[PDB]
Amino acid sequence: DIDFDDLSRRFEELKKKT
Amino acid sequence: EAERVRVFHKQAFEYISIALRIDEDEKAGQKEQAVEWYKKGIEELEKGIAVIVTGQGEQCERARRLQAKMMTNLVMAKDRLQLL
Ligand SMILES: [Ca+2]
Ligand SMILES: [Cl-]
Repeated sequence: DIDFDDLSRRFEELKKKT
Repeated sequence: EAERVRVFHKQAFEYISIALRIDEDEKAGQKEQAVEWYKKGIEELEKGIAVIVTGQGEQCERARRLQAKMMTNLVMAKDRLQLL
């Protein structure tokens, strides 16, 4: 069940590639 | 109150989701599109988190739980937007 915490994890994954 | 939280929550979720999809797509040249969707999502998050929810009870508690998840996401979204 995708919720905002799952979207926040997607931001974290983008940040690790910065 | 709870009804308004639910509307902002759903709209924010959709705007942030499309922004993330574009931002995650390794192809180049589309960050400008992601930026605009992030701005739309951030606006919905800010309004939704600030909705006043009064009193106790299950629906109030559920709304506040959505607001807490929105708040975590808002911090992340603003942090991403500054880099684009
Ligand atoms: Ca979850
Ligand atoms: Cl959520």
